[PDB]
Amino acid sequence: QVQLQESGPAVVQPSETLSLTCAVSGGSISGGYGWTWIRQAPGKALEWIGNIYGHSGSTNYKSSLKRRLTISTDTSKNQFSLKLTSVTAADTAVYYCARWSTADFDYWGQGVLVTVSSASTKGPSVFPLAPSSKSTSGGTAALGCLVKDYFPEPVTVSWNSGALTSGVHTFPAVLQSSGLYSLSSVVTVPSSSLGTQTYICNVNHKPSNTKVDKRVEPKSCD
Amino acid sequence: DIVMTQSPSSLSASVGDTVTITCRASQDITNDLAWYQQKPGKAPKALIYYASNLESGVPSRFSGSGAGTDFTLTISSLQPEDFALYYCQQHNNYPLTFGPGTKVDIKRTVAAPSVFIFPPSDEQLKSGTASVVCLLNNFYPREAKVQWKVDNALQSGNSQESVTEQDSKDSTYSLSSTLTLSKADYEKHKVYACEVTHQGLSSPVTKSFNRGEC
Repeated sequence: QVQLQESGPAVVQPSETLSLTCAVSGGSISGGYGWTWIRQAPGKALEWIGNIYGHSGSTNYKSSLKRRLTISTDTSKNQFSLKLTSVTAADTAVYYCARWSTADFDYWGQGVLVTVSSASTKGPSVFPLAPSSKSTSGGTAALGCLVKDYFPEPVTVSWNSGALTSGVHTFPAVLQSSGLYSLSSVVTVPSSSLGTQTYICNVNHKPSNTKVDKRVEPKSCD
Repeated sequence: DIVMTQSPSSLSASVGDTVTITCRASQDITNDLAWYQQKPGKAPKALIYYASNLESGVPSRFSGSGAGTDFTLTISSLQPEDFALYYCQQHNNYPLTFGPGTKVDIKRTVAAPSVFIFPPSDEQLKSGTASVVCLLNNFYPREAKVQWKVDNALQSGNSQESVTEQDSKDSTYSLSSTLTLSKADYEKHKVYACEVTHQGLSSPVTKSFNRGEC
């Protein structure tokens, strides 16, 4: 049946042009359907970018993007495509191609993540999140590691070479305004174990071939 | 542009329940309203069109209704694969617009967050930036608000948040909030505080530290 597949680059430098193509099979790109680009930015609702209609060639655009956007079809490859110029950090998102047919989007691509960043490959700095002396009063201590300023995804975090799994929460990474990623990994343990057990986070970032082990030391006032 | 809103932001459900979620349009859109389901890492899938028509290949336990400005999606006899995000979408007029989404949750009893605050580490402070971190651990439901206050001045635009998926073994969420300042600005203030609003708290709770006091 009808299948859509996005392709395009994963990283676009700020102010460069983002280019994507959707290859359509099981149906002609010249059919009377609305070939549509939609995107979803981190933690945001789906946003309709625009469309081109296969048979008439009519293009509908989001007003704020109209000076930067061109949508088109290629009948020799049965494709449609998206070009968006002068790209900024607001343009980082998962991009979907989709087919509008009368009353819903009945076929969708898989999505392709596009990230706007001028960063090169870089391993993280790893900073301890030690429990404050005060914070241990209730009998549970929260400790962790802040893994900051790396690119691209992903990093892996384990605790004590994987012997510590209970109570571990590793948060999804967020892209900072700098174009570099940052995440935190935390674990709660008993307060009484802060003087006996050693707590080390092991961070691996394969794209930069970096392995960091960070000992997380309890704070002491006296 | 037509603004779509959705209610609730998340809905607590158990397998076998019948649940209803709500969509509202800022103008009369008659019946040009569709509903979609999205699961983590996957593209959205159409469920309902023309407010009430079941899309092909979609289980009949999905139904919908409404005309004009208010619309409902109902799931009867909820199945495990139905815990997901749900979006409405108007097509009455260009600027096709979607709602913010409703997440259907695994129901559990309310759990207030445990709040912890971390000053920047010594090593980072040597680097030249400062990250203050506020952790909200093991709470439910998902809606939580974190505000940063530096010497009782409410911060804005210099923090980012991150939330886990619903925990597989106890059904809770956790959230980190990271306040980023330059070193020079961080060293101009004393009291760093995050304030947490959540349904399981009678009143917003504050966790703070004073710079240079252990």
